Amino acid sequence: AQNGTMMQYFHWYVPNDGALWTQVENNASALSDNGFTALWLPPAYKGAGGSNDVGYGVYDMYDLGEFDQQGSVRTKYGTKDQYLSAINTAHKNNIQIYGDVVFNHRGGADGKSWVDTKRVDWNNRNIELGDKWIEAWVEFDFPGRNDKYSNFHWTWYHFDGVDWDDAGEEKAIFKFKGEGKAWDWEVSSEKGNYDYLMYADLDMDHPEVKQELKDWGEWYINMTGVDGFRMDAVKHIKYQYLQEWIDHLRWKTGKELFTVGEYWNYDVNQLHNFITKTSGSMSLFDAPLHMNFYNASKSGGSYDMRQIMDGTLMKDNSVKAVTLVENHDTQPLQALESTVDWWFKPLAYAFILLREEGYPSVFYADYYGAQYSDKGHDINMVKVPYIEELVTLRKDYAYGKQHSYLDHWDVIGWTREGDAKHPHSMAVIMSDGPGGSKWMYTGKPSARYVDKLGIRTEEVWTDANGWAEFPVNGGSVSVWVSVE
Ligand SMILES: [Ca+2]
Ligand SMILES: [Ca+2]
Ligand SMILES: [Ca+2]
Ligand code: NA
Repeated sequence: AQNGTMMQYFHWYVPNDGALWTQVENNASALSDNGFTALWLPPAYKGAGGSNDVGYGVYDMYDLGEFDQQGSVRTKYGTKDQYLSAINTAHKNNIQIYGDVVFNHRGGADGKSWVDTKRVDWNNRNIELGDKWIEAWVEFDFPGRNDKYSNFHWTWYHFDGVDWDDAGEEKAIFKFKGEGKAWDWEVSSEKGNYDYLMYADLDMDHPEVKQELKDWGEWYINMTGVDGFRMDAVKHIKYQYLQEWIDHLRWKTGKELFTVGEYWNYDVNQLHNFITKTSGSMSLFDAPLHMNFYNASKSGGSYDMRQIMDGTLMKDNSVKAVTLVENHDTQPLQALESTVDWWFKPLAYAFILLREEGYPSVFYADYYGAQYSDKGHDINMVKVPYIEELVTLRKDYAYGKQHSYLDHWDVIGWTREGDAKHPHSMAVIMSDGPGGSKWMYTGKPSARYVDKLGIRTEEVWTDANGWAEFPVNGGSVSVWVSVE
């Protein structure tokens, strides 16, 4: 019935105070009222960085902040009990939970082992540079967990490679040798073969790894009650195994288990290839759309708004698109920083929230604002104007057939006819440059429209044929709504 709306409920620089799960539980009610129906939460298990780990330095995925490992019992975000209680409170408020799943690598090993390896080139991992015996951090036993839930132990042959030799003290990519040992395929062919990223790289061709990740996945579903998954770093993970894994869990549990992968590349054709090679078993974040928004926001009005959707999953395959404006990899001070200019974000959010295409995601730092410091640089991410109102507008009014007018280089818009449970009409209009107006068809005859954002104060009426001329301020967005 209701439009689905997800939120990335974290960012990179959340404080290390063990409070995020408590904050989920305390805000679930308010978030549901706004219109959020699902939260993507950060990796909930213990990382190599201890409580400082954002979660991607994954060490023990069976330790949800329950065991004394890597310097604390809790994770960055709280304890295991707080996690389960937050998920339960989300469910009572009609909010689903997508858990972040980090399968590419493991870090923070309990011990090192001598491994016979081939050094490979950083920029082409198929170029071999010489054999070397190394000491690799690849023994994972989780002694603080004492075999609760699982006695599985990771050793060298579960991994394809590392980037650190502890004996010779050399940083280089060392590919493990052995019968059947190779970089996995298919993965991104960037850098020749992009299987290797960081820490100890999982060998997705090893039978014991393939089974262990399935075992953990069923345990995690039954332990936590999560409703689906956000898959980390999928361009570095054997595509066929990712499909194998989610296919298995959907079959074993009978649950829908909505899944979205992070394939972070701005050429949509690499994302299309991933979706083809995984048989459409998961959505992907619309990374190319973020870069369209970034470019438009830095263009001073000169961006061709007719093309704001071009080369995106939102356009090419919208039922596999999780749309977004910003995330923890693009926010300020991160390696892949490309932060959308603040002035444009109300437009970008109105675009992903009020268009019929795709499954929109709101960024925590955009919804709440965020202040932080790193490397001596102080960052102030200001809450996006109208962000709560736009989420409400999606919840209550953006329904029914859509008529699109991406037909001018500044002024674009679209209309939504409404449906039976939501019998209101809407016309969205925005401009990245000077203001203007556009004739658009809503299909609602002789009806009164007002700007639910309160920027334009006049009334707009359709004629007897459902057509009206809607106005918009420069560098702005208006959301015209004719309630029933
Ligand atoms: Ca392999
Ligand atoms: Ca990999
Ligand atoms: Ca323009
Ligand atoms: Na691998």
